[PDB]
Formats: sequence, structure tokens, C-alpha cells
Amino acid sequence: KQVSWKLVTEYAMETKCDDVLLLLGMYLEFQYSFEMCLKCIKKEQPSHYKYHEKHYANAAIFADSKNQKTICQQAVDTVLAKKRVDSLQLTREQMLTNRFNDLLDRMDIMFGSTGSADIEEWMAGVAWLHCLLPKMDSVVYDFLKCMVYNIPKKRYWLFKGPIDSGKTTLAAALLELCGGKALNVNLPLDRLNFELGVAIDQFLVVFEDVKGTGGESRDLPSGQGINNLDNLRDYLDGSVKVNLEKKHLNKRTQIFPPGIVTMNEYSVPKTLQARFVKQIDFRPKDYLKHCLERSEFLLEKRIIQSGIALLLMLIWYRPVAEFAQSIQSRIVEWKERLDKEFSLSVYQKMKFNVAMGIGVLD
Amino acid sequence: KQVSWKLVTEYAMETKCDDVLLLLGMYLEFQYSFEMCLKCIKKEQPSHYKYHEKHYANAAIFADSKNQKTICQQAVDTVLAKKRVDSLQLTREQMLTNRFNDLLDRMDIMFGSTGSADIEEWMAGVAWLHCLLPKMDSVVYDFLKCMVYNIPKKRYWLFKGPIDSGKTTLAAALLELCGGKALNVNLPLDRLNFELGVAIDQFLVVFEDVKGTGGESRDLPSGQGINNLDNLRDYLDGSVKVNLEKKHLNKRTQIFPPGIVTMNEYSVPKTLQARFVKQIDFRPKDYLKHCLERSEFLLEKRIIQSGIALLLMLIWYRPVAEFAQSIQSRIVEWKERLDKEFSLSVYQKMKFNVAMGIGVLD
Amino acid sequence: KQVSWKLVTEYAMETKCDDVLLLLGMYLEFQYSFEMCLKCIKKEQPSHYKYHEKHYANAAIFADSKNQKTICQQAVDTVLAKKRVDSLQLTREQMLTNRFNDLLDRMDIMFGSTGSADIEEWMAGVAWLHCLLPKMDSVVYDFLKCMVYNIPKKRYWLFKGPIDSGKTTLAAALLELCGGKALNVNLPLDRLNFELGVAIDQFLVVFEDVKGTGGESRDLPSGQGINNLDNLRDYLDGSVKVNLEKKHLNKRTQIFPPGIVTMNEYSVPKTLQARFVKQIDFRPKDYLKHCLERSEFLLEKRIIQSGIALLLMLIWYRPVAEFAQSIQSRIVEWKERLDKEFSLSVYQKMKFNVAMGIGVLD
Amino acid sequence: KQVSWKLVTEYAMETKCDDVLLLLGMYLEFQYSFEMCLKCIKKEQPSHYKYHEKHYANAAIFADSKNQKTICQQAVDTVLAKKRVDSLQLTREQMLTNRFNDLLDRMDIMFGSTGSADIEEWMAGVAWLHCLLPKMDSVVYDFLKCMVYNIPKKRYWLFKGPIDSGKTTLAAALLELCGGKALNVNLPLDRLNFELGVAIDQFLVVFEDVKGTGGESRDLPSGQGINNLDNLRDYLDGSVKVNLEKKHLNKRTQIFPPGIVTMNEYSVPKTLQARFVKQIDFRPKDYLKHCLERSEFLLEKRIIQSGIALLLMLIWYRPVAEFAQSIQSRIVEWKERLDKEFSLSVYQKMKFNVAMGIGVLD
Amino acid sequence: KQVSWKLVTEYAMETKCDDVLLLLGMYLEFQYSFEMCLKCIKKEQPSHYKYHEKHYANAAIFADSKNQKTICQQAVDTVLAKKRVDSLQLTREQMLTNRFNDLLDRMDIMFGSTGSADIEEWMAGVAWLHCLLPKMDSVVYDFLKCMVYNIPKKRYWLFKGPIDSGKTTLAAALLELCGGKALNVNLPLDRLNFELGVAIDQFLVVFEDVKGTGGESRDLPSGQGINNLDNLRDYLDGSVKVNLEKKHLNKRTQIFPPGIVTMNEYSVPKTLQARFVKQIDFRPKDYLKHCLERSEFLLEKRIIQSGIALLLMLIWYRPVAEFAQSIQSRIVEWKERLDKEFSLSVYQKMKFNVAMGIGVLD
DNA sequence: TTTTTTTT
Ligand SMILES: Nc1ncnc2c1ncn2[C@@H]1O[C@H](COP(=O)(O)OP(=O)(O)OP(=O)(O)O)[C@@H](O)[C@H]1O
Ligand SMILES: Nc1ncnc2c1ncn2[C@@H]1O[C@H](COP(=O)(O)OP(=O)(O)OP(=O)(O)O)[C@@H](O)[C@H]1O
Ligand SMILES: Nc1ncnc2c1ncn2[C@@H]1O[C@H](COP(=O)(O)OP(=O)(O)OP(=O)(O)O)[C@@H](O)[C@H]1O
Ligand SMILES: Nc1ncnc2c1ncn2[C@@H]1O[C@H](COP(=O)(O)OP(=O)(O)OP(=O)(O)O)[C@@H](O)[C@H]1O
Ligand SMILES: Nc1ncnc2c1ncn2[C@@H]1O[C@H](COP(=O)(O)OP(=O)(O)OP(=O)(O)O)[C@@H](O)[C@H]1O
Repeated sequence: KQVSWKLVTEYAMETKCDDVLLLLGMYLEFQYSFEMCLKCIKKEQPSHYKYHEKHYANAAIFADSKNQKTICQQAVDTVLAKKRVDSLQLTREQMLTNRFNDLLDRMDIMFGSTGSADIEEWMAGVAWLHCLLPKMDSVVYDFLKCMVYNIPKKRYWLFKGPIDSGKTTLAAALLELCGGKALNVNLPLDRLNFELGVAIDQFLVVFEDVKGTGGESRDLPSGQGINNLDNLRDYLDGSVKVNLEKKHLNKRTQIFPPGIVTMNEYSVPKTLQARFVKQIDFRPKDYLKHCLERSEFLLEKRIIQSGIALLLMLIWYRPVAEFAQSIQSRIVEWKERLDKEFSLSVYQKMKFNVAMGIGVLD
Repeated sequence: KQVSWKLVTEYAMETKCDDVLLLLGMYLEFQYSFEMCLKCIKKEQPSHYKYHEKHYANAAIFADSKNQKTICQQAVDTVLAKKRVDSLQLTREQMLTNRFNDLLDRMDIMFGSTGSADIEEWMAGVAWLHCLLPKMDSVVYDFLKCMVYNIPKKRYWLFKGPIDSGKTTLAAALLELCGGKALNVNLPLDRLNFELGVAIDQFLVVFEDVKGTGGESRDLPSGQGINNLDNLRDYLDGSVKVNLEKKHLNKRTQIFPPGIVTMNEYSVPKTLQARFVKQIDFRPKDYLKHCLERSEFLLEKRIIQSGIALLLMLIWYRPVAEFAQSIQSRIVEWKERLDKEFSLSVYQKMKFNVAMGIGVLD
Repeated sequence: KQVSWKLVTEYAMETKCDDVLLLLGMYLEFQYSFEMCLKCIKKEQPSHYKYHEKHYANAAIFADSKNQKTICQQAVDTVLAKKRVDSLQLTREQMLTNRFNDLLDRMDIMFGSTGSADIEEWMAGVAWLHCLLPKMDSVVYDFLKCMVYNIPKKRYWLFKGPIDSGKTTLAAALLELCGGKALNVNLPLDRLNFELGVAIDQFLVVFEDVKGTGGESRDLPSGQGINNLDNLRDYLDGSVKVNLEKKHLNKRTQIFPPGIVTMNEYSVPKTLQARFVKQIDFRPKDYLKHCLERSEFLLEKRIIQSGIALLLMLIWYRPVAEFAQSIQSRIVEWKERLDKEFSLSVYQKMKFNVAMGIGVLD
Repeated sequence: KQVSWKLVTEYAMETKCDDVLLLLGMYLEFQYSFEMCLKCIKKEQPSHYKYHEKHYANAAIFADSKNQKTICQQAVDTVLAKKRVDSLQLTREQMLTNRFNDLLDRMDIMFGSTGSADIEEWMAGVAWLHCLLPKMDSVVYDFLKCMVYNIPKKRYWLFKGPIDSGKTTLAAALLELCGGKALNVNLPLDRLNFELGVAIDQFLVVFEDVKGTGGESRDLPSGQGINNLDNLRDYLDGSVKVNLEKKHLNKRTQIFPPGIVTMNEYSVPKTLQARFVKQIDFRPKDYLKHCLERSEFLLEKRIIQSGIALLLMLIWYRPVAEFAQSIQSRIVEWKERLDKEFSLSVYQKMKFNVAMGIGVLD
Repeated sequence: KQVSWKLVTEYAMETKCDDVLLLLGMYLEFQYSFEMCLKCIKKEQPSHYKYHEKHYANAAIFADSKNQKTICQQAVDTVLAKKRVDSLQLTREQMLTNRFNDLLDRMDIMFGSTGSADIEEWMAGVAWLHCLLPKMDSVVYDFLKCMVYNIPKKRYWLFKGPIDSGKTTLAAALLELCGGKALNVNLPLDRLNFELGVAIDQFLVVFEDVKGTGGESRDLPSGQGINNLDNLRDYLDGSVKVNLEKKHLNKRTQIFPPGIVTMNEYSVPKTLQARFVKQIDFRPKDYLKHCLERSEFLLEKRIIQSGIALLLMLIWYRPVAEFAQSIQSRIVEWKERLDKEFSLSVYQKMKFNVAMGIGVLD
């Protein structure tokens, strides 16, 4: 009998795998009898144990094929093709709705019975982040809607304040939530053309730590990047399409994606100040620092970095109506979980602890 | 049975598709039983719902093929082959006529039953455009004739004015109208080689915001652009063929397309000035700004960037006689539709509101 | 009859071989009659004499094959696929356990019947290393655990001391034990970006011989290393992912590995100082250089640079329960072997010889 | 009836051919009958006439094949695979053993029954070489052992001497004997890195007359060598692995091979002095040049840069016991020829003619 | 029935054709019936008419095959393979002897019944060129032998003089006579580094206007000749071999070919001067110009550029015994046919017309 | 494999 290339393509679709070697390696594991597969028995990896029993029969025949890499390439192409279609057709709401479904699937596993994570420790993260800025949950919801509508000029946000004020911590969580890339515009003017190539097909971008100049009078080290951004007007305004370049590839034309800019207290030209919708000032606070000392599991597990943390904040704080209609059904079930898991006094007491600078838990 | 490679080629032809991945993805959509196809039922994409029912049977057999990417490669080459045949055998007038027929097809959707656009909003955009320069519609018509005739050493128009005077706005609409590419000349002398490669087989090009030198007397930056263009004379002149380059690919040879140059008020070599046919000055105007502040749905929907808007302006203003004979029938039909939906007084009222800096739609 | 590709795939897996030529060459050796095979009789290479008999028949048929290289390419892909899967799914603690099993296999060879090394000479190396810093074994155990947990901010160790004070030596041994790469960051600021591409998918890095500035007052030749690091805080803190560049390749995004920093006695910014978990001071000591000078077989055999010496040290000093569960069996066997091969007085004397600076062995 | 691919593969192993074109060209010769093959009859080339009569029938069918280069590519892969195996499994002593057998095999034909050379000619070369520097054979034997043992630090000798000292001429013959390369450290230190990858996999290496980087102080043109090697220590001392690079290619790590520094008499830093076991400084000598001027034969056959002469120098002087154990028989089997045919007085006569600068032969 | 690939391969060997497009073009001509072939009847090209009848049958079937370029590729490889076998194995004299046979076979045709040129005009060319410098035939005989023996240092000669010195005229004729290749030395070296790959497998190479600062006294620009060659002294010496570039094929290790350098009478370093074991100075004379002016077929038919003219000159002047041995029957055959047709007095009077600047004919 | 990117 013969290999079903179809069953491989279904697995590649369902795992969303798009490295040929990873696809190859995964599929080969299934050739042993799932009935005794230790990975199955220990429930170690969903992409294995959910699928081993189904694909076992075909994996055995695949193991005898002489065409193995060809089968994988065709499968992987199917996954890549689906992404091209989606990018050229989905609405930005649907894109975001997909991204949330992916995160919610991880949370189902992660706070599942097999899952490692402690929902309490992750809720401690939410209390800390909600403390980082006034009206934090509203600020997130505003940012998200701004990215979805992607209204020209009204597109870009500025994070400003001294080193160790958490701005990159928040940027990373947002970037994890939406998907996107960091970029570094401090380069000399030539290499920028490949930097910007990273933006190709992304949903967000984040500009790291753009060094101004003259602020070294206040110990802020001088750099080029502010002048470069001052010269990247159309990329920021997003009004017309632009051409983007990768190594060994011909240029590609699209609307440059929206995003975030982060900096120390350099002085900003009014030309550039005009382009940001919103400036958010970050400032350091001792009680957060003292709390972190006592609450170190937050850092150890990277909780405060994680888009998973922000999604819990949204689920906790914001009305069911605000979420895209299809996932509202899942959202209700998560609100129901959290309501069972915490009384509001539990949550409030945590926030109080953080404000005291005491360890979050008591 | 076997896959019909012919039917796939037909689908590629009729969608004018020329990405192998997009084609593959699209064709695989059809493999599911047509009758339940939610994309069909919700009438989401004509590129799908027109074709699914027809292609379904062959799509199922295609889904089993071990050879899928080779089948798609042949179809994509057929679409590319037709483009090259046409590029070597059409008149410049015919090319523009075909391009216009395409925009007119897109307009059927925008204002059709699916009707996602509002024709009143898009007609508001035309009012703002007809304010941007004296005799705007006459200027557009003169440029179109210039591009069709393609008279050697009389092929290029110069736009200059302050920043925020409107240059790239108007270039963007002309470029969508005719089809073409933007190019950046502010580069080191090596990178120009691959950069100018982009012009291959295009109808227009636009050289974007060419930087001069000594412009700091006007608080401009300075850069390569002007001294660099002063070398590239024969590309402007278009009297003789030239040899054009792509990455990993051999030099093509053709006449370099006609086009537009944009800049701020750098001072220009009189030699380069003599190579331009026509210079158009742009100036900021307060009432356009105040009108825009009160009319921002123009920006939000990119109306004033869009080639559809320039086509609508021509249909409103120009005699049917000026249109190429084949499309005069469609032009007459669109004129009747516009005359039905708008009085002159309504259009006059809009234009008067713009002159007063009011929101257009009172 | 026909070639079994499966048998070649097994050999490639069992030998963990990932060069197509290395694989091809060795498999061809099996075609000659194993029953006489001088390599087998002289028990020279395990990867041969363990396998020759088993694979013999298939190797003979493979010797006739008309497509040999395609077989070997498929086999090598299978080995590479296993690495990709493991890279993405193992815990760091399992990676180290695997890294240990590999070395224990090679030790079973070195000190086995083939006897190509003397365990007593290697134990001399252990004693000399143990005297290089107080509580050396506890120091090494702490270092390994630190790399295994990879707790953010708590990630980097600093080695200071005069030249020829062993800091390179110990780093080399640790790197041989764990796997990883060195890096040089005394470069100018631009080319650092390609340098840091080295770290992609490594377990450790060593920033080797960072030049400071102004140390040249103590004849420490000055350079940009220190100031480059003081920019790189985000990579060191390890709290969020970063983008790494390779030549002719796209960026790739990951957590930046933990590592070690070595320098002569330059000054440090307090900012940089705060990023280190622990500082270790190296001082040159006369009895060590004199003992080396009278025990030079150590150097000649490159013993003291070798991770095998570190593994022997851990086994000698540290409890079985402290090792990962699976390998505790091999640990027990090796303890028993070493205990039988060395009474304490032997080791005590060897240490005391080092203490006297005389040749270790007298 | 069909081409045996195996017979072609044997011939490739037999010849050790590793160029697909050479293999193809030669094997096609065998299609004519060996019975009148004039190359066979005139005994022109062994790699033909030794094999034609065996391979004849297969070569006829080979000449009718349609796949000819495909057969030959597989055969070249076999020989390259063989090298890859040996290059990784053996140690330096067996490598040298095989290396000597190769040159001994050649001498066993050059002075063989063809008479196509007379060893007498080479003995004049041997005399000139033994006059070149004292105790010459022992200096070679010491260097050979030194480069075999590759003991750390003790890895480099410095040649020194002005133009026409012969230091290049010597290094050439040693590289002929060993295999290895020379390297231009006087390259500018940023580009220099892309040459260092030449050292990959090399048994032995040489540094080309390392220029004082302020060397023109001695009226010797300056170059980066001494600046670089003042710094780049353990590439020479070979204690630990270091990393090396090529243009458009990856880095690779190795122990940097042992070798020879050469210099014209530039200023040398103490760092760079410490690298050397030996710092042999030597002169152009007048009778030597006058000898060659009267002993032109030695240059006419390039003898004084051929390692074949060094092998003969060792064969004459060195005891049989000093050589690799099995080939000691071949050492006897040469000493029989030399010590028969040339008296030590005849040998001393040649050395004396050299010492007098007289034409070596009378 | 089917194409004989063997018969095609014979034609490629017969023609010594080694371009796959040329070969394909050639063979397809034969598909028409040779019996009426105009080219045959016209006796237009020997490469055709000698072969059309023989190959017609096979060409007819070749014309229908669906893989014609595969046949031609294998055939072309057979020709390239033959060259590689000869390249390594032949004596330099034997190579030169083959080259002469080829030229003599053309002279059979040129002065044959085809009679497409007259040895009258060519002998006028001989007479003209025998004026270019004293005893020209004898000077060439030295250059040939210097090249055949290829003795180290004794491998390069320098032509010197003004412009219009004929030095390129002489270089051209020698390169044709040998079948060498050409190179320009005067580049900034890292361009030339890859270009030098051309030198692979060549009997001879030549360098045009080896120049430098030694002519900027006369304000003639410093081409990097004198810059490069004092470094590249080894390549002129030819004492030792080196590795050389190609696209696609592996780098090839060879000695450099011996060759020629030329200059427009710049200075030379004495270090470099030593490599020009001859140097010869050339200066214009007006009567030679007037002769050309009155003998213009000398230039129009390129006679005075052509190696054929040198071969004619050597046949006239040199003794039969001075040639390579086996061709001397052909040497005698042409020496007869020459003096059979020319009295010395006519040849001498031709030379006297040249010396007078009279048109050679009478 | 080159090429474009590296490399400069
Ligand atoms: N608001 C805050 N007040 C005090 N400490 C803070 C605050 N935010 C962050 N921290 C501390 O600073 C550390 C680093 O935070 P983060 O990386 O986000 O700072 P940053 O100022 O945005 O950095 P950078 O500008 O270098 O990207 C945190 O791990 C935490 O210990
Ligand atoms: N003539 C104008 N008067 C007032 N506002 C204008 C005018 N033209 C453009 N604007 C405003 O400025 C924005 C920028 O327009 P655009 O980017 O085309 O102008 P530009 O700065 O002159 O062009 P470019 O970037 O090509 O040099 C417009 O979107 C509109 O909001
Ligand atoms: N503690 C020590 N006391 C004396 N000699 C030492 C000591 N440690 C190392 N050595 C000697 O120094 C040599 C070099 O060691 P190593 O490279 O590890 O030193 P280092 O301090 O890291 O030097 P550098 O920074 O100059 O590379 C060793 O091979 C040994 O000969
Ligand atoms: N000891 C010697 N006595 C006399 N002549 C010598 C001696 N050694 C070399 N020569 C002459 O010098 C020529 C160049 O030799 P070689 O390249 O080996 O010298 P080198 O000292 O390495 O020079 P450089 O520093 O210029 O590279 C030889 O071909 C030979 O003619
Ligand atoms: N001996 C000569 N007397 C007079 N004119 C000569 C002589 N030799 C050559 N010429 C003239 O010089 C012209 C060019 O010759 P050639 O190219 O060989 O010169 P060249 O010195 O090598 O030149 P360049 O340095 O420019 O390449 C010839 O066509 C001829 O007209």
C-alpha cells in the first residue's frame, strides 16, 4: 500500500508547522506503536499525543518511503499558501480574532490539569501591570482598537521615560499579544534599507530605544535614530504604499504597519511630535521595585513579559461585548473560570500588597 | 481520472493571478463541497465565489495530486507569458484602455449591490482634488496624453513645493490610475543598479522626493539625489534603449518609462530643468487644511490617494469624445449614473464648502 | 533483492552522523567481509566494530547501488530532523543530561580495554584544577545549575585577573563541558551585529577578553569591549527575546543564551557590574606554574583544558542524588570504578604534590 | 548487458582520482583494444597501462552509455568520502606514515626501471640542501617530530633572514613534504579574517615574512603582520580552540594548526617572541648561490624546493629505527640503493663542491 | 530507431568543438539531404562539408529527439575531458607539436584549391614582419624554447618601447601561435584576484602595458602593474604552484603559465627586472608605416597580427632539424612548396620594398 | 553555484 500525502498535509495544517525539518521529525516519531508511546503516556507535547494514534498507520508506511522530503515539502507549501491567502484577504479584526484564539488554546493547556502554570501567580502579574500605569486596562484596549482601525496619521504611539521604567516590558507584552517585530533605527543611514525589510507582512512593529542627540548633556548617549525617523515620514503616516527589501530578494510594496516608539528623555523635534497620536510617560516607582524583590517568581517565569498576562487583564477587566463576536463564547467561559478562582477581595488584597511594596501574596 | 491542468490554467488566467502560492491557496479552497461553502454563501470574495462551483470537481482531484506545485508553476507562467506578449504588441493607448477597463470593473463592486463604498463620499473627494490646482482635470488630461505619446526628450513632469503641499498625494493617485512604480534616487551609486531594475516593463515611474544639496539655506537636508539624477540623463530622455537589472537575473533591455519627479525647493541645475517638460508648483493652503480637519473620512478611507478618484474626476469633467473609442460605452453609462445621483448644484455646493474650509458635507 | 534505506537510517541515527560524506564513506567499509576485518579485529573505532557484522549484507547490496548519494542524503536529513525536534522540545536539564551521556560514552572508550588513556594521568588533572580556586567543585556545580535554570538577570558570571591566571583555561573547559561559543566584542559598534549572530541556538556564550578603556595606564591595551557591553543590557538580562543577524540570512528571534565574561583588571561601570550574579578573582600562583612545569604531560595531552576533567571532578566530589536521575546508574558505576582505581591517599598525595609545586606524580 | 558501476568505482579508488573530468577522460581511453593500445605498448603512463586490459570490456559498454557523467560523479564521491573518513579518524602519525609511502612510491618509479630520472641528480640536490644549514637532517627530524606532537605552546619555530636567505625555499619543500599552507598576516586586520579560513583542515601552516607594522623604520616595508601576531596569541600556542572565517561563508572552530613564522629582520615584540620554540636566523651564502649558478640542474628541475629531496636527505642520514614502524623495511630498501651506489666520499665530494661553490658534479 | 549518441560524440571530437550551442547548431545543419546541400556544393566550410554525408542519417533522427541538449552536453564533456587528460600528462613539446599540426592543417586549406588567400600576400606579410626587429625568426626561436623548457625565473620577457611599437602586434601573433590567453595586470588587486582563474590549463599568458608610477613622470597614469608584480614575483618565477579560481568548477592548483609582459616604456624595479630574462625595445619607423599604407591587405586581412605569419616565417628561416621531430616531414613539405614558388630574390625585393616603405607588391 | 550580500 502507499503513503497518503493528504494525511501529512492535514497534520501540517493542524499543527500549523512550516519548517520542513520540524514537520519531518515530528511525523517520524509516530512510526512507533502509540499504544506504548511514552510521550503519549506522559502527555508531554500536544502536537504529539493528540495526533499519534490517528497518524500511526500512515507514519509506518511513510517510514519506508524513498520520497520523504518531497512529501514534506508539498505539505509545508500548503501551510505557506494558506498564510498568503489569509494575509491578502482577512480583515484586521479577523486577524486579531485568530491571534486570540491561538493564545486561548495555549491557556487551555497551560492552566489545564496537565499544565504547569499557577493561575494565581499569573493573576499576581496582572495586579502588578495594572499598577504600572493609571487606567492600564483602558490604555491597552485603546491601543488595540487603534491598531485594528489603522487610521492614517493616527497610527503611532510614543513611550518615554528613564531607563528601568518598564517601557520595554510593556512593549514586549503588547508585541507578544499582537505579533510583530522589533526594529533598530539607530543604524547608519545605509543599512536601514534592510532593517525595514523586517516589517514585511507584519501586524505591528516596535522601534527600540531611539537615541537622540544633545541629551548626552543629561548623560543620554548620542545617536542618529531620531534624525532617521524624522526622515521616515511616509512610513509612519501610513498614507501611501512603500517598497521593502530583503536580502537576495526583489522589493515588495505595501502599507507600512503601525507600531510603537520607545526612548529616554531626548528632546523631540516638533515635526516628529506631530506624528504620534499618544505620548505615554513612564516613571520609576520604588514600591514596584520593593515588591519585585519579594515577588521574584514573576521575573523567574517571565510572567510580566507575557501577552498571556495582558489577555488575562482584558478578560478580567473588560465587558464581554468588546471582544469579537465569535470568541465571546470562549471569553465568557474564561470569565467564569476566573470568577470561580478569585473573589474580588483576593484580587484587591493583592493590589494593596503591591502598593505597599510588600510581596504580592499573603 | 486525472487532474486537468487546462482548467487550472483557465482559473489563473481569469483571476490574472501570478503568485504561485496565492494561486495554489486559492485553488485548494475549492476542494470542499461547493454547496456548503460559507465563503460562497456570504459572497465574501468574487475571486472565490464566482469560480468555486465550476472548479470544484477538478479541485477535488487536484487535492490528491502528488504534483501540485508543478501544475501551478505551469499556470503562472501562462499568465506571465501573456503579459510579455501584450507588453510587446499593444499600443500605449490600448494598454491604458485595458487598465481603465480594470478600474471600471472595480468600481462596479465598490458602488454595486455589495456597494461597500459611498459614491457621495468618493464624489466629495473629487471636489477636494479639483481645488488642489488650477484647471485640475485639464492638467490630468494633458499628463495622460503626454504619457501615451511618450515623446522622447519630452516625457517628464516636475512637482515641487513646501512639505505638506500635496506632492506625493497627487503622484500616488496618478500612479494607481496608470500603474507603475515609485523609486528612490537618494542612494549610494552602487545600489542604483538594482533600484533602477524595478522599472522593468512599467508604464510610469515616480522618483520620490529627490534630495539636492545646499538646501540648508531653506532648512532642507541635503543628499545624493540631484547630483545623481544629473548623471542619468539618457534614462530621462528615453531616446535609446537601456539595460536593466534584477537580483540573480540577466539584464533586460528596453526604453526607460516616462514619469514624474518630486522635490522640495532645492535649486536645480538648469540642465536638468531643461530636461523637464513641465513644472507644477504646489503650495500649502489653509482652507484645505481646515476643510480636511472637518472631513477626515477622506483621509480615513484614503479617498484622496486613490486612482478611482481621478478616474471619477475625468468622467465628470471630460467629453466622451476624449476617451478611447472602445470604453466610450461604459463611460456614457457611468456619466448617466453620476448625473442621476448628483446635480450640478450639489457638486457646486460641495466645492463651495471646501473653499470656505468647512466640512464638505454640510 | 534491494537496499534497505531503513537500515542506513538506523546506522545514521545510532552513530548520530550528519555529514553525507562521512556517512557514505563509513558505510562503504562494511562491504568487505567483517569476518576478516582488520579494523574489527584491532577494535579501533567503535562506530565500525560495533556495527560491521550487523550491517554487512545490506552494505554489500548498497555497493551495487546506482543512486547511493540520494540514500545518504535522506539518512542525513533524518538525523538533522531529530536535532530540530530536540532543540524545540527538550528542557535545558534534559539537554545537559544528553550532553553528559555523550561524554560518559567516550570515557568508557578512553579508559576501557582499548586503554588509549591513563585514568591516573587524568586524575592528576583533576587535582590541579581543584587547586586553581577554592571550593572548585562547588563553584562548578553552582555554575551548571545556574545555566540550567537560566533565571533572568541572574545569568552571567565575571572572571577577572592578570594574564596567565587561568581564566581562559577554565572558560574553555566549561565550554567544552556544556557546548557553546566564544565571542569577541572589542569590535566597532556596527559589526557587533554580525558577531552576535554566532549565538543562534547555542547553550552558552563566552565574551572573551573584553578590553576596557583607560586600563592602559596599567598597560591594559584599551578598546571598545566594555562600552559595547554597557549598551547590550537587554541581551544580558535575558528577560525578553532579541534579534540575531547572520550573513546572507534573515534575522532570527530568541532569548540570548547565558555565559561568562573574562577580562584583565580594567575598571567597570556600576551599570555593567550590577548585571553579574557573581565575580570570581583569578590570581597567578607560583606553585601552579612550577607544578605544570614539572608535570607537562598535562599540557601535552591537553588535559586541564578538557571538560572530561570537569566531569571526573564532579564524580569524585559530589553526591549521586545531585546528578539527574537517569544517569545516576552510570555515575554509580564510575564512582565504583574510580574508588577501586584510587584510594584516597593516592589523591591526597597528588594534591599535596601540587601544593608543593613538584610534579604531581611523585 | 550493462556498465558495471562498481568497476569504475574501483578504478577511481585505485587511481585515487578525485576529478570527474579526469576520471571520464581516462576511462574512455580503455574502449579500444589494449592488445594494440599504443599507450600500453610504449608503457607511457602507469595509471593507464596497469588497468586498460582489466577494464577493457566494461569501458566499451561505458562508451555506449548515456549517463556517463552520472556514473563518474558517484565514483568521485566515493574517493572524497574516503578522504573525509580518514581525515577525521586517524591521528597525525598514521597520516604522516601514509604521506611518506606516497613519496616513497614515487621515488620507486622515478629512479625505477624507466630510468626517467637518476637519483644522482637528486644527490647533488641533497648535498646542496645539507650544506644549506648545519646538521640539516636533524633540524628536519626535530621539526618533523615537533609538528607531529603538536604539543601546546611548543608549536612554532621562527625562520629569520634577509631576502634570498632561502627561508621561503625551505618552507616550500616542507609544505610539499607535509601538506599545508602559507598565510599573509600582513593583510589589513579586518580583511585578514576572511583569509584565515584557508587554515581550515590544514595539517601545517606558515606565516609569510611577518612585517613590522612600523617595520619601514628598518627600511623594510611596513605591514600588519607583527602588529597582528603581537596580539593573536593562542592561535600559535594551540592550547584551546579558536574560530576562523571565509568570504561569503561561515565561521569554523579548530585548534589552529602548528607552523612556521618566517621573517625578514623586522622588530619583534616580546609577546610574539614567546611564541617560538626556535628562532633560527640564517643568511644568503656566496658559495651556495655560486654553486647553483654552476649547479643549475638543481633549479632546472626545481629540486631544492621539492620535499622529495628532503625525504632523500632523511633516508641517507636517519637510522631505519627512526621511521614509522612498518615502512622501516622500505627505509632499508632505499638505504641499500643509496649506500651501494654513492660512497660517502662521493657524497662528501658533492657537499664539498657546494661548500666551494663549484659545480656539484665532476 | 534511435539517435547514436556515439556518432555525435565523434563529431565533437572530430571538430574539437567545445561549446554546446555551437555543436547543436552545427549538427542540425546535416538534417537536410547532403546530396543537394548548397554548403557542400559551395564547399563553404570544411567543418560542414567533410561530414554532412556521413552524419546525414544520424542527424535526421537527432532532429526529432526531445532531449537534444542533453546529447550535446555529454558530447561537449567528452571534448573537455580529452583536454584535461592531455593537460596533465603531455610533455610541453608534444603540446606545441599538436598546436602546429592544427595551424598547418589550416594552411593546407587557405592556400589550397579553396585558395581563399594567397601565400603571395602572406609572404609579403612575412617580409614586413621580418623587418620589425633584427633576425626576427631567430628571436622567436629563443622565445619558443624558453616557453617549452619553462625553466624557473626564465619564464617571462618584457617588450618595451613607445606606442605604435608593434609590441601588441608581436604579442598577438605569439599568443595565436601558442594558443595562450590574455590578462590585464593594472587593476587594484582584489578584482584581479578572481580574474586570474582564467590562467587555468594554458600553455601561455600575456600581460598588456605593465605600467605604474614609472610613467607618471611622463604623466602616463599608474596602472597597478608595477604595484602588483613586485609582490607577485613568484608567479613570474614559476618555482612553485598555487591554487586558482573558477566559477562552478573547483579551484585548481597549478604553477602559473610562463608568459610575456609589455610596456609603453615606463620605469621598472630591478627586483622585477630580474624576472624579464629577456627585455627587448621596439621603436617605429616611417617606412614601415608607408609600407602598410601601400600594402593595406596586410592590415585588412590581419596578416601582420597573425601567428600563421610567424609559422610561415619559421618555416622559411629555420633549419628542418630545429623543429620538433615528428612533424619535420610536413616542415619539409612546406619548405619545398615555398621555394618551389618564391625565388629568394622576389622575397628579398619584397623586404626591400618594405625597408623603402614601398608597397610590397610589384 | 553564484549571487547578492558581504564586504568595505
Ligand atoms: N515603573 C518601574 N519602576 C521601577 N522599576 C521598574 C519599573 N518598570 C520596570 N522596573 C524594573 O526595571 C527592570 C527592567 O524593565 P524594562 O526592561 O521594561 O525597563 P526600560 O526602562 O523600559 O528599559 P530599556 O529602556 O532599557 O528598554 C524590570 O525588570 C524591573 O526590575
Ligand atoms: N496644499 C495643501 N495645503 C494644506 N495641507 C495640505 C496640502 N497638501 C497636502 N496637505 C496635507 O498634508 C498632508 C501631506 O501631503 P503630501 O504628503 O502629499 O505632501 P508633501 O509633504 O508636499 O509631499 P512629499 O512627501 O511627496 O514631499 C496631506 O495628507 C494633507 O493632510
Ligand atoms: N593560577 C595560575 N598560576 C600560574 N600560572 C597559571 C595560572 N593559570 C594559568 N597559568 C598559566 O597561564 C597559561 C595560560 O592560561 P590562561 O589562558 O587560562 O590564562 P588567562 O589569565 O585567561 O590569560 P589571558 O587573559 O592572557 O588569555 C596556562 O597555560 C598556565 O601555563
Ligand atoms: N642561503 C642562500 N644562499 C644563497 N642564495 C640563496 C640562499 N637561499 C636562497 N637563495 C637564493 O634566493 C632565492 C630566493 O629564495 P627564498 O625565496 O627562499 O628566500 P627568502 O630568504 O625566503 O626571501 P624573501 O624574504 O625575499 O621572501 C633562491 O631562489 C636562491 O636563488
Ligand atoms: N616598427 C614599426 N614601425 C612603425 N609603425 C609601427 C611599427 N610597429 C607597429 N607600428 C604601428 O603601430 C600600430 C599599432 O601596433 P601595436 O598595437 O602592436 O602597438 P603597441 O605599441 O603595442 O601599442 P599600444 O601600447 O597602444 O597597445 C600598428 O598597426 C602599426 O601601424
